[PDB]
Amino acid sequence: KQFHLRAGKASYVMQLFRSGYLAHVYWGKAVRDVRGARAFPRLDRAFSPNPDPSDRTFSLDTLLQEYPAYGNTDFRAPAYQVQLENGSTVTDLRYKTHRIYKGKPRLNGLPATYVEHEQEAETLEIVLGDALIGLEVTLQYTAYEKWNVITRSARFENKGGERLKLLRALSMSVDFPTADYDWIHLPGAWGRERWIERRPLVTGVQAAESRRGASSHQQNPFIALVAKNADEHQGEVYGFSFVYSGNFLAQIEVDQFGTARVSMGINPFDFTWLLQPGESFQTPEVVMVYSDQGLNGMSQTYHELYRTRLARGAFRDRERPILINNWEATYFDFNEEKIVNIARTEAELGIELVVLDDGWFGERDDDRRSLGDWIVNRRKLPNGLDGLAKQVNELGLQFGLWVEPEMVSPNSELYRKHPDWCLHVPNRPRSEGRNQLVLDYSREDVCDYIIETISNVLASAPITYVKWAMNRHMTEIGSSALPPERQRETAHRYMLGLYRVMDEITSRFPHILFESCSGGGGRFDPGMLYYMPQTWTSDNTDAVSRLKIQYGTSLVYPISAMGAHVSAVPNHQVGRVASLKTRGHVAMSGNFGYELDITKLTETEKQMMKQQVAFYKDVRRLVQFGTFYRLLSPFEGNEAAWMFVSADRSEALVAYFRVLAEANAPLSYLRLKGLDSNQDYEIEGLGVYGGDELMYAGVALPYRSSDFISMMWRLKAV
Amino acid sequence: KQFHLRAGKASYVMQLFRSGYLAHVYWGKAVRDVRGARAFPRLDRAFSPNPDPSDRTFSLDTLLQEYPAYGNTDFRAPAYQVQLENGSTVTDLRYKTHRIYKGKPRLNGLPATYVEHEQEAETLEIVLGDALIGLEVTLQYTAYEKWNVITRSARFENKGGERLKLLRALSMSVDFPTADYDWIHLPGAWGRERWIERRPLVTGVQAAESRRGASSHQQNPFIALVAKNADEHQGEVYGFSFVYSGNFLAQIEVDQFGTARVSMGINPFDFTWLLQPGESFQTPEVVMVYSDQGLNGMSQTYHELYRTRLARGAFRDRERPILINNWEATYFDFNEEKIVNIARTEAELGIELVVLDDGWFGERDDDRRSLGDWIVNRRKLPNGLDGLAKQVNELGLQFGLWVEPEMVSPNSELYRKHPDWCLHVPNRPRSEGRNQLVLDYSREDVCDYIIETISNVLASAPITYVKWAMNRHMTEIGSSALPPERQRETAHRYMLGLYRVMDEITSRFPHILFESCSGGGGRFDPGMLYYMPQTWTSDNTDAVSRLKIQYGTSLVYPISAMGAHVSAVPNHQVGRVASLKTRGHVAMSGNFGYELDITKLTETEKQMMKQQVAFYKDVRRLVQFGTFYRLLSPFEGNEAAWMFVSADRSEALVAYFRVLAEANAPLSYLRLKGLDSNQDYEIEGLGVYGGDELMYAGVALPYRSSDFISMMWRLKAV
Amino acid sequence: RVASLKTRGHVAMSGNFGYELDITKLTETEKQMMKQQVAFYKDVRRLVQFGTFYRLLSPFEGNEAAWMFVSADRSEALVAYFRVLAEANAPLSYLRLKGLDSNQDYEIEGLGVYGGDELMYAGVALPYRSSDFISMMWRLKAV
Amino acid sequence: TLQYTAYEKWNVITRSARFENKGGERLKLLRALSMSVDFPTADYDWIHLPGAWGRERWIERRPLVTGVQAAESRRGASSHQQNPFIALVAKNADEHQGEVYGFSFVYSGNFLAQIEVDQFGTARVSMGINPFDFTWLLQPGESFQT
Ligand SMILES: OC[C@H]1O[C@H](OC[C@H]2O[C@H](OC[C@H]3O[C@H](O[C@]4(CO)O[C@H](CO)[C@@H](O)[C@@H]4O)[C@H](O)[C@@H](O)[C@@H]3O)[C@H](O)[C@@H](O)[C@H]2O)[C@H](O)[C@@H](O)[C@H]1O
Ligand SMILES: OC[C@H]1O[C@H](OC[C@H]2O[C@H](OC[C@H]3O[C@H](O[C@]4(CO)O[C@H](CO)[C@@H](O)[C@@H]4O)[C@H](O)[C@@H](O)[C@@H]3O)[C@H](O)[C@@H](O)[C@H]2O)[C@H](O)[C@@H](O)[C@H]1O
Repeated sequence: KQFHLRAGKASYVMQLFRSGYLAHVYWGKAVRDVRGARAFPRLDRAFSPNPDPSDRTFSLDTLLQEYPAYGNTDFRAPAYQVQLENGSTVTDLRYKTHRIYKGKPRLNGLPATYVEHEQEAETLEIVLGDALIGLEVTLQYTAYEKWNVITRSARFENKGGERLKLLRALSMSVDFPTADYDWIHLPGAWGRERWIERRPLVTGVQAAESRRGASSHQQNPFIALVAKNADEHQGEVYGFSFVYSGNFLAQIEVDQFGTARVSMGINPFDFTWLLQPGESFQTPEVVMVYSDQGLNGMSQTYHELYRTRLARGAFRDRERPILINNWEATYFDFNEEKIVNIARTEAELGIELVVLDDGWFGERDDDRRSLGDWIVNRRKLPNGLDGLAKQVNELGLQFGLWVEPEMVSPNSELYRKHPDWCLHVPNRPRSEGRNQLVLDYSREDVCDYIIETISNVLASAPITYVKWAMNRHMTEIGSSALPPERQRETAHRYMLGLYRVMDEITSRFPHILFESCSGGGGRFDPGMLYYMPQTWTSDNTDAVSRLKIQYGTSLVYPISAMGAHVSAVPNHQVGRVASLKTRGHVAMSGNFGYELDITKLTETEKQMMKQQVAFYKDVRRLVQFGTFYRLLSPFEGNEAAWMFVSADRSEALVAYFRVLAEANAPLSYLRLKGLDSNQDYEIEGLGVYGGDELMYAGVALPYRSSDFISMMWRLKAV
Repeated sequence: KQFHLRAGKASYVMQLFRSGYLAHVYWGKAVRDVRGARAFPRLDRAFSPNPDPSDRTFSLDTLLQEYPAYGNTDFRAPAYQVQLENGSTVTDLRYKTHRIYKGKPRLNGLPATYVEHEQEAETLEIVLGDALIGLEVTLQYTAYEKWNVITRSARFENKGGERLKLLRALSMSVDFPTADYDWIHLPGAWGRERWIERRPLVTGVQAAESRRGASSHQQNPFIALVAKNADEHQGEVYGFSFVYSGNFLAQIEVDQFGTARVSMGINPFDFTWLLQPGESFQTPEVVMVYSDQGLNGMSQTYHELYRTRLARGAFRDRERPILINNWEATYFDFNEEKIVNIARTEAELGIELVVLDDGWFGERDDDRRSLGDWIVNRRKLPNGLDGLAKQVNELGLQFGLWVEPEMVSPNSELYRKHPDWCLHVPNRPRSEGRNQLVLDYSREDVCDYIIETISNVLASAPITYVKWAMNRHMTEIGSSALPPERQRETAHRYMLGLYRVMDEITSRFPHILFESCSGGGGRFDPGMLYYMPQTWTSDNTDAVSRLKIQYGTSLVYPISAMGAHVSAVPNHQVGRVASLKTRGHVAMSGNFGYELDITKLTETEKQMMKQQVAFYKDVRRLVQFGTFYRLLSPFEGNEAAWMFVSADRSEALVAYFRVLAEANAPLSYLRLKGLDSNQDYEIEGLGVYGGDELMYAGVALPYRSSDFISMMWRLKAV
Repeated sequence: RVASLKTRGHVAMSGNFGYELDITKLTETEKQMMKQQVAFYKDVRRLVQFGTFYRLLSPFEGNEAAWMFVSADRSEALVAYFRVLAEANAPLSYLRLKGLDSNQDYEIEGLGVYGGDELMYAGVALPYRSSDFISMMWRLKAV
Repeated sequence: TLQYTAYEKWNVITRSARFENKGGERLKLLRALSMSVDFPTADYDWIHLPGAWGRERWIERRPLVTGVQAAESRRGASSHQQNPFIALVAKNADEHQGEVYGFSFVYSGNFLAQIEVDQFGTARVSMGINPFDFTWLLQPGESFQT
């Protein structure tokens, strides 16, 4: 029996082998039929034991599997591992049956790529079963018709009479025949998230993971296998993106025979899951992309898929408003009068949205208290939230609010009433990060409280924007409402709760723009994008550092979700002094916004602020919804460049950046990509040059001095 | 509160920080005192939570530890992880006390590097403690006086009143300040063990491990951090060697802040350990070596340390006998008459030891039966063990035997008597590798049985040599004599059992040479070297393939234990045709031996073989106990070269190898290393060349044709 | 260097085929395959000498070397593979083809009818073999 | 006279120069290369075919240095040591993709295949008869074709 999935211009082929063994066959460019050219020569490998003594050529250590297990002759890292009551970890999944149907189903309490019409995707569910122990494992495969997308997840189910403990439950696993690849992941830190790191494969185990209860800044939930000569514009690329916002494991393993075991899912470290007879377990899905157009072709497939078939709400296809935030502007020292007097100026500038940041609730005068008491501070806001938001609305401005519902501070009224509502473990010191603690979302009561509490606050004023923040990673992980056996499920149940929490709140308010946040992109993952159509990219608002941040972030996530604000100089994070033009152009390459005190800006800068805003709305459709091409990498040199191309290839916008200036520098030229060569384009300020000329010859950049310069070009057909 | 350890020309520094926290400070070249030049600037790192709310600059995520834990603000991979009865994994280790005494102690039921005199080393034991659960962890540190050797291990003990479950118990952990290193491990397979692979570090986790219940050919228990510009003769090298023969994990992880956490110990995968109140668990040690003399300098301290302070018995410093094996010669088709008629010819050649291989016991006519019944087959050996061994003795040759006591075959009388004596799990198919099963060494009865049985077989004949084999990796790992809770200790208790059996047999018989074996070097680890002073390197007896194996193998393990035998052509593994000169030269570079059908060689080859034997006995003192220098790597080109130098640098032996012949090839030169420059040396057959010249200028190679060529040179002082 | 007549033949077959050795020292067995080699070349001589040439694997970059010849009308193709040094317990190798019509099927003699797209995008597996200096020949023709 | 030819079916541009003394004085050619082209950038690898007898034309790809790298023959023949062919290739260009600029010399004697990178990152690619130990006298009225 042969399973052949057609995903866009790609094919994912699988096959049943022997007595119900599931084997991998091929993943790559679209094929009409696999007649077995890649073949399958069986060999008796030394020290590779056999489940069938009559055949020495068959061993699980040497078989390409789709959902492999450890204990029975296979020694590579398994996709799953379960503990029985007798203590054994030996499992034997065999083929039971399978089903094929149009469309895409939702996963229980989990975010996933969706479909609006049956024609959009096709689903294959292969149900495997361990007859002896009565374990049922359902493998989910989905193939979109327009994109090279295969989404993979597994559903566990206890159909036996014994209790089962899940020690490992990864979302997917695939064995590549060879290992002649480089691998790309997105490491980083706070203020410098998601730097692109390409490394050659080592014979052994290399992996990216997070043990912080979040996708984290340190390791983004994404890995990708790339051909040795694959570049930014060409070459075969095999991407793996995890739709999950908690602990994850992105692991690649090369064995003795040069095969590459790529596995991805929830991090098995500090993780167990008890399955009582009758219960089931659903894993988040992993979106896999194949592409022959290099990293650009791969990213563009992720962009359209994530923007149109992962992002939700009414804003999924709507242009995002240019906003101004008061965080870096005023911090904690502010009041009602100080916010309203400048709102008039911002209206004249063309700003469409004003956002109130941290400091509006309880006694939020510092970062050491009041997290959890979501009541308006009469001290700075006499008329409160309702008075301010409605005052702003009649000025022609929308209103936005900042929240951090996942946090509880020691010095807070809710904590003195409920000290055991947080994530903690008995008789252990409750450590603090930024002097706050994380509440227990595994509880139904707190979730029902949190969904209800913030909803009334958000509905007590005409609000059209919400910024959900999270400035802490979980420590002393444990739950009081969970038994000693289950407790280790809290990390996942926390995420399951928040997924449920956001799902109800976002449903109650279809009129509100939701933007996830976590000290920047601490949870910039496909999981949060499903519930909130955009994310605050990075706390580092320096134009130069942002080049590295946005270029790396654009590898997986669409421009539409890429939050970018213009800040003041010298920057509060680095201290770098950059011009407002370049600082603008960098932020203009994402969801454009502002975050600085206008009262300290001069009329020259103030007038230029007017110039920037009016310019962006003309190209907002192009930047946020157009085809994105990366040209020059800031990771590979002194320059950085990218462009946006319209769907009909009639409009294009090009951005160029060079950081360090050198005296008597050589003349540079820039070759752009993705335009119609058979058409002519008019570059503003230069002339009408042929599209083919632009691709094959390129455009020369004007010689400039000074550090951190930028350039922008608008291209239109004739 | 400063721990300063001096090991030879190196220093290992530690410090107590605040309320009893153990921190790493420095490891490298010797310093008199660390007054804090490397310093320790504290910083408030974002998303790094604090156990002390008053100090935001204090976090376990940003401080270099010696034995870190997860759960309390540290998010990196911990050195250990304990499961409480309530299920939590949160531990809080604090400083209790410490003690310092001369010498080096032995580990409970475990092999370790030893000392013959008190003056050789000093040990520091730091007792750590978790007051709440009453858990005490004793950290062991050892400093040799003559070598740059650091061995580390930990002793766990439940000194509380509750039961504790070990999820992870690694032997050691060290946090490096920077990550500007390459990392080298020893991957491979059957027929190609321990290839040296150097790769640049990736930002995340890279690791080499084995889940096969053995050291395995796939991943050798050794990791090493090397400087980016470190070479074979110079540069800083940080080696990590594990004295263990079972499951292991050699993991290095670099975090967001460019620090390098090197951890090594028993593989936590498929491993748990129950500690009832009062009992203790001791982990094997990891020997770390520092060297500024490149890879050679690292190996040389490792070589003499392992031969003199790890290998045991009375043969530890004795010259190894030139042996001949009948495996590749006759395999299973042999009898008493067939060996004695050839015993006369082999006696004339100068062989010091003749070994009888697999096929002598039970019904070993195939490789699918008779494993476990260690009784002589009277049909193939009429006069039995007493008759045969005494027959060869009067010819002036010693006699040796092949055994695989850790094995049991389905087709054996021992299996029909005890079917539940093997590794198995309830109601699960018992998979076979090479049609055999692994015995349960976790059981005390099976251990007591095996020790007495094989010893008596070994005492039923005048035997002075034994080759212990292991030709299968464990499957369906579990034990019937262990409770549902402990079961996962089977992998470890097997090794504890195996360590005990060898411990008793090697003690009862100090007059017998023991050589470990496992389809080559499947267990070429310091653990086996402690009980058996040498190991059969690889089944691949091809001269060229062995060049790759031995060069990689010599990196960690001494030359004296490096088995090298001459085989027939075409080679039984690859099919490569090499000259007897070349086949000799490669085998002459290790523990010399023979393994081929003498009946098929012409008179010319027999006499040249005699010369090969005669040539080796002249230099066997030099190669096996001298200082070893690697010259040319077969991994870096078409050539391979190494040398042996006497302790007083008065005698030297040079070996050169070139694999592929090229027409009109350029003139090659070879520069030697490790000799005393102030003396002149006379090269046999050429002349007396200056010691300084051969090292700095080098020696020209004569041009010759044909593939797989070799040359050998003897150097002696004047 | 000592190489088999198959490989020494196959390598010479990648150009205008010819011989240069003492034939009197060759056995009759080698002589008959020699006749087969000559007959083999003239069948693809139009293809080899006038067809499109594709380099696959470089002997300068590793232990392998491979190339192929493709007809002008994309209906016929000939593939050559070479491996120099043999290693025990070697990993399975596969070969990705180029220059074929993906929308058409090809008949490789002795193997089967595989899709043209499959040959380029998935590639063809090589049988595990021992000994040094080996060679293989593949004939591809449309249907 | 600079000669340029463009084939219709192939991507072939052939370049050569024709010298002619149309004056009344005698002229000495110290160098008469066949062609020369200045590339705007020098972000390329360069491929030539060095070797020897019994090992002719091995492919050697090296990154460009800021200065002069060149392959030539002073043996009166194309020689086994350096084959009369050089090519500029993109950094990520392989056997199947990438922009490649090849330069082949139709000559069997002394040759010079030279690439020069200046201070401003431009690439001077020149090819023709090796000017070393080579001169050409042009009496009034005669001509020289390279
Ligand atoms: O609460 C609103 C805010 O929340 C998200 O980001 C918060 C993010 O940044 C924080 O830094 C602010 C602070 O940093 C500096 O101060 C210290 C030391 O004095 O530096 C440490 C960080 O490196 C920080 O812990 C210390 O406070 C700086 O001096 C000062 O000017 C700044 O005000 C904080 O570090 C961190 O925990 C995070 O919470 C969200 O991304 C924002 O949009 C916004 O909503
Ligand atoms: O018995 C003593 C022996 O034990 C150790 O080596 C065992 C190790 O190597 C074995 O190879 C010998 C075997 O190989 C061939 O057999 C097959 C097919 O016929 O080839 C496969 C190898 O990948 C093997 O699985 C098949 O049996 C071949 O016929 C012939 O050369 C030999 O009969 C065996 O292959 C493997 O399973 C392992 O068990 C120890 O290393 C030796 O020193 C020696 O003591």
